[PDB]
Amino acid sequence: PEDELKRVEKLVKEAEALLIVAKIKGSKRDLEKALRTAEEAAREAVKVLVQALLEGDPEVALRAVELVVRVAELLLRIAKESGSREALLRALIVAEEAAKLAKMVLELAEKQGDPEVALRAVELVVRVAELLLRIAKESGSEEALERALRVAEEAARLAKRVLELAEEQGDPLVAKMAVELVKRVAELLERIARESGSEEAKERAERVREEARELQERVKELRER
Amino acid sequence: PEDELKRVEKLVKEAEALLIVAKIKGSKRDLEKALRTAEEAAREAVKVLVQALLEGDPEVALRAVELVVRVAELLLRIAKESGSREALLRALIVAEEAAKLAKMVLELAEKQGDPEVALRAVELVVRVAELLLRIAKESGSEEALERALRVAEEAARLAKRVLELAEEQGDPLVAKMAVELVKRVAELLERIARESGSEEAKERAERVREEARELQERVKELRER
Amino acid sequence: PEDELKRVEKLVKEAEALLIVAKIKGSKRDLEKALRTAEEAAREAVKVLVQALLEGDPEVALRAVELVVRVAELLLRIAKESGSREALLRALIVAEEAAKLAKMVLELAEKQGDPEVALRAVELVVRVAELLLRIAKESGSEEALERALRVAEEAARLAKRVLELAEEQGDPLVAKMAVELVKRVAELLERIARESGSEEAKERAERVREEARELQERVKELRER
Amino acid sequence: PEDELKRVEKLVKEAEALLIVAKIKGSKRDLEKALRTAEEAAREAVKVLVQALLEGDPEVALRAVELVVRVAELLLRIAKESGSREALLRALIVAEEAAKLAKMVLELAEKQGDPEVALRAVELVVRVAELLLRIAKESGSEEALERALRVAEEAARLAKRVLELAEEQGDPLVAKMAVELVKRVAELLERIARESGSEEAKERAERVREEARELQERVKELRER
Amino acid sequence: PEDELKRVEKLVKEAEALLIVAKIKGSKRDLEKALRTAEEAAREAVKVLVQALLEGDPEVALRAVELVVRVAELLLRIAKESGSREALLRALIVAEEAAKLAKMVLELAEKQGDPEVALRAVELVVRVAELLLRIAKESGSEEALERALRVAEEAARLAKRVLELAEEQGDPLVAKMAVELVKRVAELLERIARESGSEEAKERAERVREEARELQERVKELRER
Amino acid sequence: PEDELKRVEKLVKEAEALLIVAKIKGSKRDLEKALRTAEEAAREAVKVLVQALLEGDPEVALRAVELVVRVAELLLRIAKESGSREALLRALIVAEEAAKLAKMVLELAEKQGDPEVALRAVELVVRVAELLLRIAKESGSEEALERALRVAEEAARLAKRVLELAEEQGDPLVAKMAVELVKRVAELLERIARESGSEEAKERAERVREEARELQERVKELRER
Amino acid sequence: PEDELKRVEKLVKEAEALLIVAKIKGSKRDLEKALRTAEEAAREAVKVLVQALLEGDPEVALRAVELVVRVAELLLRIAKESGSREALLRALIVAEEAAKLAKMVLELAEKQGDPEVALRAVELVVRVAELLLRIAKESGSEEALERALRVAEEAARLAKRVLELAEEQGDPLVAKMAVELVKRVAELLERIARESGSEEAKERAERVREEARELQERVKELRER
Amino acid sequence: PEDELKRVEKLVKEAEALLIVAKIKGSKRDLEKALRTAEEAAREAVKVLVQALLEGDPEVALRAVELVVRVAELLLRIAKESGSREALLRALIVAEEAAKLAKMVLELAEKQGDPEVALRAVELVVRVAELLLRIAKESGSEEALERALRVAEEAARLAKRVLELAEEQGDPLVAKMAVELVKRVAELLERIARESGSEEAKERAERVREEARELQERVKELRER
Amino acid sequence: PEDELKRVEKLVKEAEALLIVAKIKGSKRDLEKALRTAEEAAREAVKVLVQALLEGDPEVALRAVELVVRVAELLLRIAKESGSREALLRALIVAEEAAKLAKMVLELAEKQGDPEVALRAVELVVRVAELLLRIAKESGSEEALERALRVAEEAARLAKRVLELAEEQGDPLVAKMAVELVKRVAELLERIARESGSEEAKERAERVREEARELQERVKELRER
Repeated sequence: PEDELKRVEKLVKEAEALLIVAKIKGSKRDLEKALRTAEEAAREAVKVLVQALLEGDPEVALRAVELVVRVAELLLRIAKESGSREALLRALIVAEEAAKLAKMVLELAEKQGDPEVALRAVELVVRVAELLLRIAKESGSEEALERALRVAEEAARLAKRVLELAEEQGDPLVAKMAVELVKRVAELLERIARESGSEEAKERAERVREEARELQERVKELRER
Repeated sequence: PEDELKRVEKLVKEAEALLIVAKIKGSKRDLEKALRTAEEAAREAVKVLVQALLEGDPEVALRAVELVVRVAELLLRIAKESGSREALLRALIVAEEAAKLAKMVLELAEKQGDPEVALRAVELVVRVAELLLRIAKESGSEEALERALRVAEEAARLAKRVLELAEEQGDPLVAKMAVELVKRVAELLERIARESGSEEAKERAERVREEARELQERVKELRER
Repeated sequence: PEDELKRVEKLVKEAEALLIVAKIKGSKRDLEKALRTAEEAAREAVKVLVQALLEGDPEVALRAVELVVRVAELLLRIAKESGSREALLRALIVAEEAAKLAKMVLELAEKQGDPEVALRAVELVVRVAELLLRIAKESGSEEALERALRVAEEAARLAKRVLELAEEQGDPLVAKMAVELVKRVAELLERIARESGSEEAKERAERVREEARELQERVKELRER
Repeated sequence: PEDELKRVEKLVKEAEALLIVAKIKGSKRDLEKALRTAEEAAREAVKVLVQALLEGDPEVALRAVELVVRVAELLLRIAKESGSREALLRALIVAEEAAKLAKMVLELAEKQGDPEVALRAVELVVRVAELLLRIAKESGSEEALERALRVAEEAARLAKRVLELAEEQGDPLVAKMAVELVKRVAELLERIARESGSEEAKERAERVREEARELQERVKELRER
Repeated sequence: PEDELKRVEKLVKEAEALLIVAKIKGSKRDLEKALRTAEEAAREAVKVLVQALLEGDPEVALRAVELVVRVAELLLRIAKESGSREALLRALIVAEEAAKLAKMVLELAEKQGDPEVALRAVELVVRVAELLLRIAKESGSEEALERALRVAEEAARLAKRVLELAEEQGDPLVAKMAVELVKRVAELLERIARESGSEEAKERAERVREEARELQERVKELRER
Repeated sequence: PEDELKRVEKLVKEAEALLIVAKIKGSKRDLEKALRTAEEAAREAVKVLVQALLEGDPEVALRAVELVVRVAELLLRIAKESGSREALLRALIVAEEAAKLAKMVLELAEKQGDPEVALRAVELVVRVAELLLRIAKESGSEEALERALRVAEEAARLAKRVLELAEEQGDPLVAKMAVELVKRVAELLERIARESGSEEAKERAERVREEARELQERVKELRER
Repeated sequence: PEDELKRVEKLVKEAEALLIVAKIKGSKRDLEKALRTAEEAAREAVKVLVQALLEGDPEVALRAVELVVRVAELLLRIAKESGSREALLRALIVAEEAAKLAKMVLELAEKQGDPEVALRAVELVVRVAELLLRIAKESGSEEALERALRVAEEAARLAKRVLELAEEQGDPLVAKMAVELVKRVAELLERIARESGSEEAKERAERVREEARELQERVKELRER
Repeated sequence: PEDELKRVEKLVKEAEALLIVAKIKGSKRDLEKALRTAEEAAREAVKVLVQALLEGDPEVALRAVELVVRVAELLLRIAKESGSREALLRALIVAEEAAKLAKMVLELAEKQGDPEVALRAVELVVRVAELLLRIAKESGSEEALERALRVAEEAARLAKRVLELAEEQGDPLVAKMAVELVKRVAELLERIARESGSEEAKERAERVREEARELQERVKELRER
Repeated sequence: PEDELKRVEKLVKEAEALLIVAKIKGSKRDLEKALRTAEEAAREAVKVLVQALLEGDPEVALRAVELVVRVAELLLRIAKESGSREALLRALIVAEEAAKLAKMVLELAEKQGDPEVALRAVELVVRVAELLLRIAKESGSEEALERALRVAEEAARLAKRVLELAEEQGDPLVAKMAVELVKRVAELLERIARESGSEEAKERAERVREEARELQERVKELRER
């Protein structure tokens, strides 16, 4: 609930402080206390979401996954400072964690039938795929790009899955609000080909642009009553 | 209540700011924060109205739907800026939302018997049908005009329904104040034929001008005691 | 109370402004904001009076009904400008409203026994019957004259009712101050026969001039102790 | 107690509101909610008094019967509005109820020996006999005058009964304060002969004026020590 | 205490208002609300004093009896207006009440030993005996003069009783301040012989002038150490 | 404290006003309100001092006793006007009161060791002994002269007692400032022999002039280090 | 604890009040209530200390014995007023009581090893020996001087005992802070020879001045490491 | 915020005062109070910035770093006075501190995307590199020049980093406004070769003039749409 | 915390007052209340610091030790007045106390790694060694000089210990800011040889000037990367 998230926002908020004083003072006692403090917020947030996925409260769930992403952003701002690989390699866990959790909220909407609550989740997954870029381009790491393609296709499979609800409930507009989402995916996967030059990026990006074109005026077939 | 609406007016008021600074600076970080901030106000307003439709407080309800319309006006001023289709296609949801809600207040007046409170609602629905024009003529979109005809006839069916209360309570003047409303509807539907040239607009506009003439000095039959 | 009326005088005062700028500029955005702003003052004034009819504060009540009449005068100055029938037909509601409310203050004086406070009310009702003339002669409407006769006889029934208090409390002079009021009524109803030529006006005006003559030196019978 | 009466004053206070808005709006949904709301206060007040007649707290009892009379005044202001006979005929029940209850407080004072608390009760009974006049003269009903004579003699029997306490306790002045009460009764019963011309009114009024004269300087016989 | 007396001064202060408006307007609804409002202050004042006689707070007691006398003065200004005998005969109760209470404070000083607080009480009793004159000479009533002699001797018995404390505590001056009080009593009782010509007044006035002379330089016998 | 004394100076200041208007108008309603108003200030001043003797604030105490003396001067200006013995005999109480209180401040200085604050007190006691003369010579009373000798020796015992502090603290000059005080006492007691011719005045005045000579260059024995 | 001492300071503070009003008014009802109220504080203070000697809280103990001494000072200010021997002879009990208790705190410090807390106690015992002088010189009593010598040597035995802790803990300065204490004792015992001329005072004072000289640079032998 | 900076400007403003009076009077008590007072402002300013880097308020951050530089200027004006090395060596800490902090604001702009707010920061870093010259040329110290090269290249790395935002947001002019900044850097590093003759200055200055020439009409490639 | 220090600054601030009035008036009641009041502040300050050494709040600790030094300065200004040895010998305890406490804050910085917070502590210890001079030169005492050498070497051992942190964290400048501190120590110990002529002062001062020279450009070895 609300008061349980305020503890997590506090733990997060108590960690940028330990970071900036560590950027000022150069101390490493504090990063080691910021990192270990951010990991708490990434572990105290799942304790919230897991209570809220049992109840039918997804509006609280999304306000927890939105925190877990702010921890992965945070844990990236540490690795740039320290240059370590034990903090950077923690953010790819919290980032996979917040993608494997956004899917778990989408599942909660399919039974409840809440496309506006299912679509907010897929945006969070795209914040993650757009985050792992910033980890991969900054660090130059390769194990992130392997995941950003994983997480990105893990969303294009869901925009299709969100569209199966709009078409089911006769809400033609969230479909449009989801078809245009796949455009924001296909634009992303192309960015994984431009930087990190290869063929799987261009290929997988090309598989999705057809899965965009698969989501044609098919959607327009519904509002003709 | 009052303090709960001030939070929504705040959220709205905190979004034109993010828009004008985004029109000045050209930033897209802020539209993405304005859009996502306007959607909150469109979701925090229903949380108000839904509390107020349970109570017998329609005077507060209309002060919430009047906010939800100001969000649809807002979300149109973003699409003109960005040129996106995920913001424009959000305003047609908030606009349908504020029509499907104004009807829900009219229902609350039929049991309470408040024609002055039922007639203010139908004006809000006409602000919506007059809004979707500005979306359809500006954008050139077609899925709005399909709705503006839907929402407009969804009001002419209610002006008749408001007249069934005046005639029931012996208030001959709100009937007049509603008969002349259908004239403001029929003038609107004609505008959907002038622009967006077709026959359904002219036809449906012609069905209503007869339903205006159906609402003849029928109303005058009542105040003859 | 006082500070609550200053909000209503403000709302009224903020509406002549929107009118004159609309007469200068010819804009119709402003009438639609003046009308909708005057209606507030006609609805925020009843919220005052209704609080004051519960308390024994009629001196505040009359300072509210005097505002509601200034709104009906206002809403007539709009219809002359726009030529609409949805503003003119709103003033006949506020005008009936301020007559159905002045009676409600007179009732408060009968229990308190305040003929000077009961007689000020009947003057307000005569300002209304004298107002609906200006609506009927200007517009040429007929539904006002049907009401001006209604409101006018709705006062001659009360001047008699005020006289039943003076005669009860041994205040021979307010009776005189009320008997001469019926003369101001009978002069009015004659004016509804001169213009709007008919027999009900002349008839009903003639029924009251006898009800004036019924209120003979009957009043003089009291101060002979 | 105090907080239990504030609920009843609230229920009463929540009913004049429903009445004035019903006099403004002309609605009948609200009278049917005011009447049914006043009856609550007439039933929630006996729940107070009955708790207070068991305890020796008559000062609270009189503050409850004073409410039940304000409900009978209220339920008369509805019948003048609606013109119904199911509200008017409810006020004669609450009015008999508040007379059959004032006697029940007088009984509580005879054992406690509180003439100042016994005399306040008989005033409440005279407010009732003076109320049923306003029901009988306004409505023209006859079943009230049958009760006003019943309730009025039901007080003249008690002023005598109050005098039997003053004479018992050597408080010569409350006797005077009660002997002069019977004068206020005899003046009342005469009023039931003047209006509602008959002989029982004049007769019963004449039986009491002798029972006034029976209460001669008999009272003066006591303070001669 | 202080805030509890401010409620009583308020109730008193809210009653001269109802009186002057009743002298202006001639209304009798207001006297009947002033009288019934003054009686409250005479009953809410004993609720104060009785709380303060239990505690050792006579300085608050005298500030309550001083109010109860201001109510008896008030209830005399009503009888001159109305001419009633149920208000005049209420003031002789509040006046006896404030004499039977001043004695009850004097008793509280004998145990505490406070002659300056015992002597202020006897002055209040003399304000009462000097008040009942104004009731008896104005009205011409006889039942007051029977009490003014009762209350006056009820003080001369106490000035002697106050002197038994000064002589006990070796405070020779309050004795003088009390011996000269009996002179103010004997002057009073003579006034009850001058007006209301009789022998008991002259006799009882003569019994006290010897009880003044009994209180000779007896008092001077003490300060010779 | 300061704001609490301003209430007492106000009460005093509100009493000379009532006196001068009573000397102009000759009214006795006002003396009876001035006397009873001065007694308040003599009773509200002890409430100050008693709060200040508990704290170590003698500078405030002397600013209260200086008020109580101004009330005894005041209450003498009334007795000259009225010629009463109940006001004159009140001033000898306030005058004894302000002597029995100045001693109570001197006691507070002995523990604090403040000879300059102890000597100001003895001056106040001499203002009292010099005041009772003006009461005794004006009135011709004898019970004052019995007190002026009491109060005067009640100071010569204290000038000796003040000298025991100067000699204790090695402040040779306040001793001189106190030895010369006894000269102002011995001059006073002689004045009580010149007027009011007797032997106790001359005797007691002669006992003190030796107690002056006892306070020889004894004081000079100290400053020889 | 703290809130339990505030009750004792209250009881003390409620007793100077009863004293000053008794010095003003001369009443003996109040001394008999002040004395009996001070004895409470002397008995409610031991109830505190005894709870605090069981715990290891001497900082609270000294804040209780400091109260018991303020009661012995108080009970001396009564005997000067009344002149009684049952109040004076109560202060020598509270004064012995606060010496027999200060020793009981010193014992608590020897086990805890707190010389700064042991030395504050011996100061309290010297406040007692310096108090019994003021009882003996004022009253002229002899049974106090027998105790002041008892209590004074009961401290010089403890300053030696405090020095055995400083020497044990290697805190050379509290020893100095205690050696100079014995000088404040020896100066005291000499004062018991100057006044109350005898040989035991001079003798016992001379035994201690050698026990001062016994406490030579013996103390200086320690800080030579 | 604003009121928190006014405390820091006050602390600064309270330190030039202590300096000028120390230059007048020659006192060293005041430098030791000015230095220790300037260090507060350098420590109370980071407490501001650190609160403002958490919020998105860089406009306040730059108004704090601008203070910290005014303290380093101040702490240089002390070392010229005293000639000490503990004040001069404090200014190189506050100067490094205000460079390590300006970078921390630039980081805040990269996420917000505010090139005008990122470029103001790099100017502050150049005020620092231009300050350490005045420390190095005045004092002749070498440990400053080692830092001025550190801080100067720590800016040329950021002007490039600012240009990566302009090129990202399509703001071609702030790039120009940053390319010309590197010219102000390269001119500076040359000044570190002219004075303090060496090769690293000339070398590092030459590495940057090529990094200026690297920032060619590359910038002009963008505004060709 | 802050509000807990304001109580200690109050206790201190309430003691200079008692001193100046004691220098004016010459009273010894007040020194005995100032001394005993300063000792409170020296004992209420450790209660703060001890709470703050448990938390990681050294910024509050230094604001407490800075108070305890202001008490040792205060307790020296008393001994000059009284000439006592029980106040002077209390200041050497508070002065050792504030040195044994500054070390306890330095310990808190070694675990936190805060050289700027560790160096402020050693300055406080040098304020103490510079204070005991003013005690030793003024009084001429020898037991202070034994401590000033103890406290002074107790700092030169810590400046070395502070340098072990700078060298550990790569902060070359606080080392300089600490190396120059030992110069301020060696200058001090020489002052203990100039006055108080001996060889241990010159010797120990000479041991430290070599420990200054031990802290050579050793520090310069670090910033060569």
